[PDB]
Amino acid sequence: DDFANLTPCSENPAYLAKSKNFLNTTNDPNSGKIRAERYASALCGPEGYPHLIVDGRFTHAGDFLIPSILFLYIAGWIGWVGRSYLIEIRESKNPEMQEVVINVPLAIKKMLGGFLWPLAAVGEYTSGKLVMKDSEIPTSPR
Amino acid sequence: PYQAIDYATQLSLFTHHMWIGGFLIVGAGAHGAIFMVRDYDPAKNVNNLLDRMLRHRDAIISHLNWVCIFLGFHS
Amino acid sequence: SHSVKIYDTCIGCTQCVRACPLDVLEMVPWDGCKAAQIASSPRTEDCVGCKRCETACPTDFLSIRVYLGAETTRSMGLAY
Amino acid sequence: LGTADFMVHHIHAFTIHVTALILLKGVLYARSSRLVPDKANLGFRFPCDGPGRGGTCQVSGWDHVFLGLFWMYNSLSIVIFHFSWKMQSDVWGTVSPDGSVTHVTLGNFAQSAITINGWLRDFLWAQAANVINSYGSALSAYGIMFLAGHFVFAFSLMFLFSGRGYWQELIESIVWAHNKLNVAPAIQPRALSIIQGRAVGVAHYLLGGIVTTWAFFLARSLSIG
Amino acid sequence: TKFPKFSQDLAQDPTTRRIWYGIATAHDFETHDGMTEENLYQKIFASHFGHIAIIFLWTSGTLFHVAWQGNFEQWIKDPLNIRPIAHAIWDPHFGEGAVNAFTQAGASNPVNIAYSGVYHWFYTIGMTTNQELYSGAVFLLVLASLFLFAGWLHLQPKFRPSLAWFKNAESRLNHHLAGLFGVSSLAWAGHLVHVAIPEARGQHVGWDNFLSTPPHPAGLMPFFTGNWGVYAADPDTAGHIFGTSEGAGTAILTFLGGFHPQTESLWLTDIAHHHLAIAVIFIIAGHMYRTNWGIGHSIKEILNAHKGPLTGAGHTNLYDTINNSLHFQLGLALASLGVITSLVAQHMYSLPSYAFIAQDHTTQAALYTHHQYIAGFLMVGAFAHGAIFFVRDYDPVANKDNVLARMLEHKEALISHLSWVSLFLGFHTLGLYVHNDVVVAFGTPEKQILIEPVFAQWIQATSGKALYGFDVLLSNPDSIASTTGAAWLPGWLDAINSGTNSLFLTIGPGDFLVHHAIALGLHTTALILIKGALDARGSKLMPDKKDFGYSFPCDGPGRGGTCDISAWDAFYLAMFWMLNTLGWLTFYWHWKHLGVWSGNVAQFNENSTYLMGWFRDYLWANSAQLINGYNPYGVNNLSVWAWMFLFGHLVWATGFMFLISWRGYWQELIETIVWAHERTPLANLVRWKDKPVALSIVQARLVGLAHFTVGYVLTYAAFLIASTAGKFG
Amino acid sequence: ELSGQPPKFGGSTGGLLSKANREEKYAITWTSASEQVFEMPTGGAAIMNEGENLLYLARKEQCLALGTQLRTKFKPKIQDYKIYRVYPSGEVQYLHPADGVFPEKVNEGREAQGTKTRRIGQNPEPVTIKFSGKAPYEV
Ligand code: CLA
Ligand code: CLA
Ligand code: CLA
Ligand code: CLA
Ligand code: CLA
Ligand SMILES: CC1=C(/C=C/C(C)=C/C=C/C(C)=C\C=C\C=C(C)\C=C\C=C(C)\C=C\C2=C[C@H](C)[C@H](O)CC2(C)C)C(C)(C)C[C@@H](O)C1
Ligand SMILES: CC1=C(/C=C/C(C)=C/C=C/C(C)=C/C=C/C=C(C)/C=C/C=C(C)/C=C/C2=C(C)CCCC2(C)C)C(C)(C)CCC1
Ligand SMILES: CC1=C(C/C=C(\C)CCC[C@H](C)CCC[C@H](C)CCCC(C)C)C(=O)c2ccccc2C1=O
Ligand code: SF4
Ligand code: SF4
Repeated sequence: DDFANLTPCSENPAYLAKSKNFLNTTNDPNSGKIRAERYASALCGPEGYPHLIVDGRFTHAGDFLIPSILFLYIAGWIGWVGRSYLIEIRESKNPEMQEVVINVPLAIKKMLGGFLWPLAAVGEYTSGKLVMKDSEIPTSPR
Repeated sequence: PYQAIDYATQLSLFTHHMWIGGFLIVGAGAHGAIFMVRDYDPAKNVNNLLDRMLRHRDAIISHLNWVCIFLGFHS
Repeated sequence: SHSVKIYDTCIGCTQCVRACPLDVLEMVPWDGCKAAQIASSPRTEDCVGCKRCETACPTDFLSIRVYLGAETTRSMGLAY
Repeated sequence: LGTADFMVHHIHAFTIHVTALILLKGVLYARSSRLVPDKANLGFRFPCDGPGRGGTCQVSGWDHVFLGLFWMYNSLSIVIFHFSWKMQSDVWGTVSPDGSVTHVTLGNFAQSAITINGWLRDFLWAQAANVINSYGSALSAYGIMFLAGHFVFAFSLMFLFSGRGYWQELIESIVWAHNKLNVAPAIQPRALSIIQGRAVGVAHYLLGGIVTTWAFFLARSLSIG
Repeated sequence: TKFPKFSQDLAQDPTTRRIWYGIATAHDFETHDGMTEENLYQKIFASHFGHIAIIFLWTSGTLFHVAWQGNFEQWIKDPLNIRPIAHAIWDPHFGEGAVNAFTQAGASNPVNIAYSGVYHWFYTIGMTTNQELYSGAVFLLVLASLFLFAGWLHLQPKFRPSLAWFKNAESRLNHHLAGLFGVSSLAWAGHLVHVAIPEARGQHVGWDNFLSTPPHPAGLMPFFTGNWGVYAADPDTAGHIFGTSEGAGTAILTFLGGFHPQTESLWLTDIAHHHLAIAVIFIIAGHMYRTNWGIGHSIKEILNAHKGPLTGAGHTNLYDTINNSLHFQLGLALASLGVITSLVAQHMYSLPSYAFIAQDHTTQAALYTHHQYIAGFLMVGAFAHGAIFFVRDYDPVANKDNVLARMLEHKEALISHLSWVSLFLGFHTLGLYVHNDVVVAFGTPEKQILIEPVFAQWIQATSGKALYGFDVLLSNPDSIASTTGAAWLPGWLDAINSGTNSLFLTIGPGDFLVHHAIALGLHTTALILIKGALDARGSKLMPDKKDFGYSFPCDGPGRGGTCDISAWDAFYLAMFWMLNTLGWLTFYWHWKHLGVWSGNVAQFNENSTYLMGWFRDYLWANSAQLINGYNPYGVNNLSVWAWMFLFGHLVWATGFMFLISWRGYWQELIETIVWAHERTPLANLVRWKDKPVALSIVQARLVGLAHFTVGYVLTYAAFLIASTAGKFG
Repeated sequence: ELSGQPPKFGGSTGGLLSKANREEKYAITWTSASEQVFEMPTGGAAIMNEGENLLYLARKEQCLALGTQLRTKFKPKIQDYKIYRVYPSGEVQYLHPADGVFPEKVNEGREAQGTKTRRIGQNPEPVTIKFSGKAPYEV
């Protein structure tokens, strides 16, 4: 019986009154109707606008959890391919030069081999190459 | 034709070209200073107008500073 | 006046002396470096603390350091 | 032209003479000065001669231009505000078939523009009703832009009010963080130079202010005719 | 030159920097010429006496001016309508319009209106006539005189304390915990019982007859026999009218809970049992540390015993570090005072104690804003003086391997993770706000990202809020915690479950967004202060920063340029972020409470999700009454507030000269002015004594920050007071 | 006293002030082989004579700036410039070069003062020398 102050938009008089006039974002003439029918399934406040629930419950998993994993996969992909390209370009006798002039073949090669980034990162951490010892890192005076 | 009747166009044109003018004047000052630093040569400017400008500059800056303070204060 | 100190890491490169605009530094004979010379600051009462000497020093951190202290007419660079 | 026009014209004169003072001092003292007698050897674009002589920040001609940009902005802003309010209050409007004229702001310039409170309430507050209320209509792009102008301005203060040593130390810590994961770049990052910091600050400041004024004027003048 | 006698380097300066830096470094005793530890401590002791005397004089002056030119004896007869009066106005520069406008509060002369809420405080503690106010003012004058004389006396050569007397931590802690806290709170409970409550029940008790009338019909017999429950019998009824005997009980120590039905404030008997119990707890705590009788704990043994296997040395040698360093103690005290000042604000705006103070909305807003700003200042000062400690007092060999010296070991990790959390908050918070703004702008506000503050609503439910239907803990009438028969449960649940008060205000999505923004501000200000404190000893750019002191301008343009590198610069930067965070906090509080007081909570509930709502419904909307304080048509009582509003908008801008433009330009200009003065006939007769120079770099930053802060405070103070007074007052 | 023959200059407002005759001034003397034009560090350009020249300035930095200009900005270089400090009592102290040899080059007879025998990282901790009126470099 959570959210006793929240009611589904399908049963919210404010949403019912205000959803007849939803604008069309694209040139598609039915996009307002599509928006109304998709937002009727959410939890709405007294103002007839959908609210999201992020307490972790799976009934509202599409509110945060699914987009959460969707973001995380892409962000990990970008970070892993960047780190791999930097590491492989370091020992090229001019890593600084190849940072402003991108090595397109190697860049794309790292782009493709980056969907398996979680497994690669997990394997690398177990292999000790993901992190460096604190005695092997420059430090500022205390 | 029909420009003065269009108030938005009047205001826009006025403000736009005035901003352009202000930027141009500031650039004039900047590149004049650039010339003075770089292209100036003392040997070619003995007692000319440029030299005599450079020789009473304290008077210029002092009197101009006074007029700025006077204008700011009273206005 | 400001205090200018030269530590034992100087390599006798003379850059600090030339960079000084108020003639405070000097080159003196030494033995701890290959160049067999070191920097001295006999006229620190004329130093204005412009830090050009430090900017010219090529050693790690600075073999020559300038600490700003009591301000006099000379050290403030006043013409009036 | 009356008392208010007199005061505004003399304000224009004041701001213009001050901008001329800054730029003229920059040009005349570029070669050298009493404080620094060999400014020419340091170039046109240098940040300072050091903390010596009590502090020699912003002695080059470049810094004089950097300081003159703000005063040019102030002067031109006052000029365009004068033009806008005077035109709206005494010239622009509508004509009845009898022959009478009804101005946009009903001639309030001659009595409100003589105090700063007038320029705040009767001009900046009263005439901003057309831009803040622009959401939901075709003028919304101005309202957005208006807020955008109010943002970048503030953003520029990060660069004008600070110095590069703090950012260099912060970058040192962040570089340690990226070094721990073996992801440090070959091109060592550095905080922006003093001259670059001043340039970034003045650029973002001018952009924000001018965008604010443009959005305000366009949204106001597209709602009266 | 004689001035400044405490420094010889500044005394030989021929310029005007001598005067500025003499004023600046006057109260920094730790670096005076020929200063000993003993003399330093004694001077500090006398100066602290001085600040206490000044505080007492300030309170006496407040009381005296209220009693003299106020309307207290008429305010008590109708606290819900009459406006309290602060002090009279005597401005010869006034015109007739201002005289007619400021003759307010039913007075007969120009007069101010008090917004410090002292009338409510005086009424609540039983002061009903201005003669009592006058007597209090005179007594405070005498107390201030006594403290000034005490400072003078303990400065004398034979009454001069020793160094060991200043380093007796155990005895000081015992005496100040048991006596300064426990005994004082016990005496306050006694004042409430013997005087305040009988005055609330329409009985006049003063010095002339307090020794006769007992507070309770059974005096001191049940207390010693053990029949304490007698004092809690027959409490005040809900139909009690404050200040009269109508429907009043005879109990003195109760746990009624909730709020008084009329005054909408906590029950005075609750205050009595609360302060008495606190006094007992403090008196027990004060007997903890051994002084000279063998019994008691010793702090050094405690600290050295609590060593950890993961921290190497644990809290070893921290006693010596804290006892030898004054900046460590000052930082700890400032942090604690700031935390409890913020606590005071939070727990007072929601649990009012003084009678009828909830109705007077302007005073509540002013008190919250004032004590919150003070808390922010104190929190900044804690970190600043901790950084000063790291520069001066920290010893890397005495503190070897303890927790303090171990922070520097993993300081880079601290700063990096803190910067990450600040960036993570800022990016996504600004993204959500801008997303909502753009979505609403395109006329489709139904696509806003609106997250319900679930966790805080759950907390409210646990405390017993049944609106959200979580039925957990006190909201669950079947859980153990809600069935213990605790005496406070019925009244407390009655108070929390009514929307008529600020006790646990209902929250929504905009509240979520603004709390996360406040978290961003807090973490960022903490990042600046912590980075400055940890980098005070040195960094890669300046490994020897300690040898340069705490506040130095720069290291010149070498090594890439080193502007704003000292820890003082970190303080100077973090002050801006403190101000910005306080601005966000107070704007949120003020808008929410304006909606609550007007009843139009829907306005905040709708328009607080995007920034245009903040700009329009809060800034633009509420300014209408303020800026019309004086008009071409006339002037009303808000004229002074409009003038101060513009005054702040002016000083704030004036600070930008020092914050943006730097020294060399002004030095060259001053050289030209000097030339002009020296060559002017009839003006060479008058010549200066100290050679004019431009302000130093650090002085410039300080002056700009001061102008900035003064304008920032004054503008918002004027806006808040004017808006709330015009709308409601 | 000193030599004479001032350079041919029209004067300016950027020259000496009261301090010159109340605290100190500075003199620089040099012998040039041609009557040519140089740049005055006080604004404007002046013609220096063929032979010996003497010039009075207000700061030592100005004298050394003019010396740098003389040494570097002329094809026949000038190496004999001398800089003195002129006190208001007429006492003249010969400042630069100190021993007659330029400070940029090593020469015998110098004292090697201002030199620490330790690295900048071995300075004593500030806390240990508290209440001594000395900063770590001072010891
Ligand atoms: C006819 C016009 C004109 C011309 C030909 C020049 C030519 C030159 N200028 Mg000059 N200048 C001008 C106008 C002009 N200027 C004006 C109006 C000003 C006043 C602002 C200046 C101020 C100025 C300074 C202060 C300096 C020069 C310098 C220079 C030299 C080259 C370096 C440079 O600026 O390029 C490189 C230029 C850039 C990289 C600028 C790009 C970044 C700009 C600021 C961003 C603009 C953004 C735009 C307005 C909006 C975008 C919004 C965004 C969201 C996309 C060159 C001789 C420099 C010099 O000393 O060289 C000798 C120098 O230091 N100028
Ligand atoms: C029982 C004995 C006793 C008592 C009463 C005191 C009392 C005091 N000592 Mg002290 N002292 C003692 C023994 C004692 N000392 C001994 C034995 C030693 C030697 C070991 C010392 C050594 C010592 C030193 C070295 C110093 C003091 C100082 C002080 C004063 C601190 C000033 C202050 O803030 O007080 C007022 C504090 C309070 C009233 C309580 C604090 C408030 C807390 C935060 C709770 C807030 C209350 C409530 C919530 C708000 C009320 C709101 C209301 C206004 C509406 C205070 C008067 C300092 C000083 O300079 O004083 C002259 C100082 O420097 N003492
Ligand atoms: C219990 C309070 C307390 C105490 C005893 C001290 C004690 C000390 N502080 Mg500290 N400090 C505190 C709180 C405190 N601080 C707080 C809260 C902050 C945060 C803002 C700071 C920030 C701070 C810094 C940043 C520094 C000190 C320093 C010092 C040392 C003395 C130098 C000094 O500040 O005097 C001189 C003080 C001044 C010149 C202040 C004058 C400014 C005035 C008060 C502002 C007035 C504005 C304007 C006139 C208002 C008019 C309004 C009108 C127009 C309407 C000394 C150890 C300095 C130090 O390092 O010492 C070693 C130092 O650099 N403190
Ligand atoms: C509105 C003004 C403004 C803004 C946005 C920032 C933003 C920031 N400051 Mg800051 N600062 C400001 C004013 C401002 N400051 C002022 C006036 C001062 C006083 C001098 C300071 C002093 C200060 C200090 C001392 C520190 C910061 C730090 C930070 C960062 C902390 C992260 C954060 O809070 O949000 C996250 C960041 C943002 C929200 C900003 C990004 C905004 C854009 C829109 C994101 C996307 C970039 C954009 C697409 C690029 C397009 C460019 C193209 C059009 C040309 C962040 C970059 C701290 C830091 O470095 O953190 C690590 C830090 O140490 N600032
Ligand atoms: C509101 C902000 C503000 C204000 C008031 C000023 C004011 C001033 N600036 Mg400044 N400046 C500012 C912002 C501001 N600046 C910013 C943001 C920048 C960054 C770019 C600069 C950059 C800048 C430069 C680069 C220069 C100035 C200059 C000047 C001076 C111009 C002369 C003048 O107006 O008459 C004097 C000042 C006023 C008339 C101000 C009004 C004072 C009121 C009306 C009078 C008060 C009455 C009386 C004092 C009351 C006494 C009260 C009693 C308690 C003592 C003046 C002191 C120029 C200068 O040096 O002067 C020529 C100059 O070269 N400023
Ligand atoms: C692997 C990788 C990298 C490196 C990554 C590293 C090294 C990571 C290191 C991380 C460390 C050391 C620590 C991490 C801590 C993480 C914590 C504490 C997570 C907490 C999670 C919580 C509290 C979840 C909370 C809720 C969970 C649930 C979904 C609810 O509904 C919502 C909500 C918010 C309540 C990079 C950076 C190099 C590059 C990347 O592309 C990949
Ligand atoms: C650097 C330094 C420094 C500074 C720093 C600072 C100042 C800090 C601060 C800090 C802070 C300021 C902190 C805070 C904290 C807090 C906390 C830690 C809290 C806690 C709380 C809790 C735990 C609670 C709980 C609860 C609840 C929630 C409810 C119920 C009840 C209870 C109570 C249980 C010093 C000087 C010191 C020293 C030297 C160095
Ligand atoms: C924030 C700040 C920094 C730190 C800022 C840095 C290091 C700049 C970082 C810039 C990033 C890397 C890129 C952003 C700007 C780009 C032009 C964006 C390009 C966008 C396109 C790719 C779309 C300084 O270095 C500094 C120096 C002197 C005075 C003040 C300051 C100062 O305030
Ligand atoms: S610049 Fe540095 S290394 Fe070179 S001589 Fe001078 S002190 Fe020695
Ligand atoms: S603060 Fe910056 S600009 Fe000023 S003297 Fe130091 S390095 Fe130069």
